[PDB]
Amino acid sequence: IQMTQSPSSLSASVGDRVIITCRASQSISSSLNWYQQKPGKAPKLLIYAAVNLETGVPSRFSGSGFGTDFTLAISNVQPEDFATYYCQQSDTRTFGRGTKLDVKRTVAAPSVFIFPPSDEQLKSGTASVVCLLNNFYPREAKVQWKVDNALQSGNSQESVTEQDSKDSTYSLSSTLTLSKADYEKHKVYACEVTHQGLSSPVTKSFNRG
Amino acid sequence: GYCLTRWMLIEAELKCFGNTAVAKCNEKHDEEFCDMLRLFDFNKQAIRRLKAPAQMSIQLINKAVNALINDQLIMKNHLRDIMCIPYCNYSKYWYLNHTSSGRTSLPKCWLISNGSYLNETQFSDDIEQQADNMITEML
Amino acid sequence: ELQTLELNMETLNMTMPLSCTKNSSHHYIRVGNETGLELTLTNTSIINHKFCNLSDAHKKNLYDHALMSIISTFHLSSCDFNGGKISVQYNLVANGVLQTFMRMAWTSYQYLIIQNTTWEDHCQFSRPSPIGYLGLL
Amino acid sequence: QLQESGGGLVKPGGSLRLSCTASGFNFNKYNMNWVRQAPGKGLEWVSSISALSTYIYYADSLKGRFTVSRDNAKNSLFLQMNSLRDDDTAVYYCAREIRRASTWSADLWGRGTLVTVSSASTKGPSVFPLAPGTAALGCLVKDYFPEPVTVSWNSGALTSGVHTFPAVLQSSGLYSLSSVVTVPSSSLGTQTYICNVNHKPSNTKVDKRVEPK
Ligand SMILES: *[C@@H]1O[C@H](CO)[C@@H](O[C@@H]2O[C@H](CO)[C@@H](O[C@@H]3O[C@H](CO[C@H]4O[C@H](CO)[C@@H](O)[C@H](O)[C@@H]4O)[C@@H](O)[C@H](O[C@H]4O[C@H](CO)[C@@H](O)[C@H](O)[C@@H]4O)[C@@H]3O)[C@H](O)[C@H]2NC(C)=O)[C@H](O)[C@H]1NC(C)=O
Ligand SMILES: *[C@@H]1O[C@H](CO)[C@@H](O[C@@H]2O[C@H](CO)[C@@H](O[C@@H]3O[C@H](CO)[C@@H](O)[C@H](O[C@H]4O[C@H](CO)[C@@H](O)[C@H](O)[C@@H]4O)[C@@H]3O)[C@H](O)[C@H]2NC(C)=O)[C@H](O)[C@H]1NC(C)=O
Ligand SMILES: *[C@@H]1O[C@H](CO)[C@@H](O[C@@H]2O[C@H](CO)[C@@H](O)[C@H](O)[C@H]2NC(C)=O)[C@H](O)[C@H]1NC(C)=O
Ligand SMILES: *[C@@H]1O[C@H](CO)[C@@H](O[C@@H]2O[C@H](CO)[C@@H](O)[C@H](O)[C@H]2NC(C)=O)[C@H](O)[C@H]1NC(C)=O
Ligand SMILES: *[C@@H]1O[C@H](CO)[C@@H](O[C@@H]2O[C@H](CO)[C@@H](O)[C@H](O)[C@H]2NC(C)=O)[C@H](O)[C@H]1NC(C)=O
Ligand SMILES: *[C@@H]1O[C@H](CO)[C@@H](O)[C@H](O)[C@H]1NC(C)=O
Ligand SMILES: *[C@@H]1O[C@H](CO)[C@@H](O)[C@H](O)[C@H]1NC(C)=O
Ligand SMILES: *[C@@H]1O[C@H](CO)[C@@H](O)[C@H](O)[C@H]1NC(C)=O
Repeated sequence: IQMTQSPSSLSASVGDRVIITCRASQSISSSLNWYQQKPGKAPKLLIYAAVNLETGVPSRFSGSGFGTDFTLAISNVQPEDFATYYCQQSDTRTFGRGTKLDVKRTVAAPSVFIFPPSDEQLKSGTASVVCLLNNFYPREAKVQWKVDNALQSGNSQESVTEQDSKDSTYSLSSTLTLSKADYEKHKVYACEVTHQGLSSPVTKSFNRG
Repeated sequence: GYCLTRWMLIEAELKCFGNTAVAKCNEKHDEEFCDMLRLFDFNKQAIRRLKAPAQMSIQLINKAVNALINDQLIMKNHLRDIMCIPYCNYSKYWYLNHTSSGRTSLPKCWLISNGSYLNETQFSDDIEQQADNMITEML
Repeated sequence: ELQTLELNMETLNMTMPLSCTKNSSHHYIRVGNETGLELTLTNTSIINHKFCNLSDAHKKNLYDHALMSIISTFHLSSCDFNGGKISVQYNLVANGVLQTFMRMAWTSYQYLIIQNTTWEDHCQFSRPSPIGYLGLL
Repeated sequence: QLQESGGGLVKPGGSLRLSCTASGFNFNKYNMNWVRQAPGKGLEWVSSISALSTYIYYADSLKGRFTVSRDNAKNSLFLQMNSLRDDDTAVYYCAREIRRASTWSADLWGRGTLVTVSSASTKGPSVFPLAPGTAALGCLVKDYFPEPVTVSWNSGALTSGVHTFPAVLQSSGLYSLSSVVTVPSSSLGTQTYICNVNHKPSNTKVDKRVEPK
């Protein structure tokens, strides 16, 4: 029995009510459980039987639904209420994907930088080009790699950090590594960035032997 | 009007009747369903008032049996079962709802025989009779 | 129009015993959410001595009244209780014991065994219902 | 509380046992289950065992490979994993199930046990510099097998602009990250900055100085 969860992510400013939905292929009557997990912590049960509240829970955490549609409502979001949530069928014991929650702020324009491989990486031969991006919001963005006049590498590693407790910001780092023979057979390396928080896409490029 | 919740129904959530229909449960003593209502009310009262039970109350139920349920009807169903006639299982109940208006009827329990819930045709005549009752209830 | 409704008897899990069948040789009665009795048809002997003491069991006072009240009313309508456990067997009188067993569930077998067990989701198709105990009582 | 143990590192094709111990309740009467979480993914049910080990249920994606048992003398729950593959690295939990409203639910969890599968051994870290208004100096660490490798700057003096992206794997079984510090150019025009990298599994300490260009 499929257990589709909506949405992928959502941001809530303090002092608001939010809705998170769980849908299934078949009518499971009322057998659905709502769990909440903190980063690095074991998940804790919030709602059992899709309507009931467990002992030791805030009263705003409400659940409803039947048949194939279920919905969890959080009425008064608080600092300790930013985590990940899971909807689970109890008959077949299957979990979901997850909905993430974070504090909402006005857009902060990202700053983008690029760096070619250093000399030591040329000694080893693993020439690595890195594109770094600071202070972007929201989480969605898009990146691309270009080699020589134009190309699409398509083989790079991407990493994003978590929200900070002081300014509540993100960051992003992309790394592309190539062998010495492949490094020396091209001339120009560039990273392309498009951002929901940016008016125009940006290309950062350089040429090397 | 007495109503049934989602914890005491299977596949249903809120299916409930009018008080005038439930009013027949203390006049006629040939209905198979009112015993279940009496048991549900007793359970609610027991779990509400008498708090912190000490590993079940066997005597309370032993004494409520003599006061709430119809032992003659249970023995009748048992005798009908051991003598191979369609009998009652105390788990399936059918009724009429008259979806145009909303007025309903007190359920009569389903007829089980040979381990198979015999179909609506095999007792359809009874259906018609009860329909005539609502005809007599139309005025 | 005609509609059908089915009742969930597990809301009577406290204040009423519940019973349901698993196979033709196994039956289960349940008190609370942790304890119940197994009624098993078998051709294996568990105890040998031909003496059932029941007054000593109630005089022990280290027991659970709810568990053995059911077996008491079953007896009214050999044993071995050493250590506090519950274990009753009827060896094969046959007509009465089989009739009572069939009354709960509403040959070529030598014994019927009543024993203590912890609750599990045992009975496959037959939903729990209290009508059997109301009949026996 | 529930205490979980047995995790570690095992090569592909091996086998492992996980123990979960219960204290604070009557472990005899309770359904138990094992749940899984992959790195960056959501939860994933693994297995379920009944009170007297009579009914046992398994996930279909891995059927025929894990065995769940319980010894109620020690209140112990063991999971045997056989023929470990590359995607059998995760954090595992043992939860206590409960029967309410004709429905199962798990209202008590443990801490978490880490199981890693990889065909590699501890490799010496490769610490390299990344030199450039404002500038962001990078300290790039490559080809180190166990994840824990501490990064600092001047023994914690650099408390602003420090960003350590999460470690990501490699096709060779090794990891990599790049700790960055952002600052105007006065710091580099007046001082040379030191990135401290410590690889505990390989017992290496490199205090590398950036070379701005
Ligand atoms: C064994 O038998 C018992 C009794 O029949 C069953 O327990 C009952 O289960 C129902 C279904 O959940 C309970 O009804 C709901 O209980 C919720 C929990 O609150 C109660 O918590 C404690 C018990 O820990 C009680 O003592 C206390 O009085 C509370 O009543 C309530 O929250 C529900 O009320 C409302 O909840 C939501 C909140 O958003 C609303 O939206 C709903 O509309 C609803 O009105 C509701 O009361 C009932 O309380 C339970 N009774 C007892 C005595 O525990 C077991 O389920 C059964 N076991 C099995 C396996 O079937
Ligand atoms: C059969 O049913 C009975 C009752 O229906 C049931 O007994 C109850 O079990 C629950 C859960 O084990 C008990 O509730 C707990 O009691 C302890 C007592 O110290 C509290 O510490 C608990 O609070 C902690 O746990 C919560 C949930 O994990 C946390 O949210 C909370 O913050 C605390 O950390 C919790 O209240 C309850 O006391 C008993 N008894 C009764 C009368 O309810 C029994 O377990 C069922 N049997 C089986 C086999 O299922
Ligand atoms: C009904 O279910 C019971 C429970 O599984 C079956 O009893 C099992 O019988 C086999 C022998 O064929 C034993 O090996 C098992 O140990 C028994 N299970 C127990 C005791 O829990 C029984 O065979 C099934 N069928 C009938 C007709 O009773
Ligand atoms: C317990 O005993 C009964 C007999 O009272 C067994 O039933 C017999 O089984 C054999 C099997 O070879 C048949 O040939 C007989 O016809 C059966 N009936 C009788 C009256 O003998 C029963 O099988 C025994 N239990 C088990 C598990 O074998
Ligand atoms: C049925 O009840 C009896 C009586 O308590 C149980 O027998 C003892 O139970 C205690 C509590 O778990 C154990 O410490 C003893 O070891 C049991 N006695 C023996 C001789 O083993 C019996 O275990 C219960 N049945 C089940 C299935 O738990
Ligand atoms: C009869 O039909 C109405 C139509 O909405 C419905 O609300 C009601 O629950 C039905 N009666 C029963 C007893 O289900
Ligand atoms: C019960 O079974 C038979 C009687 O038919 C006999 O062989 C056996 O010894 C009896 N045991 C007890 C304890 O009565
Ligand atoms: C209890 O049963 C045993 C069975 O061997 C018997 O020896 C003993 O006398 C009995 N005790 C009584 C009846 O008080």
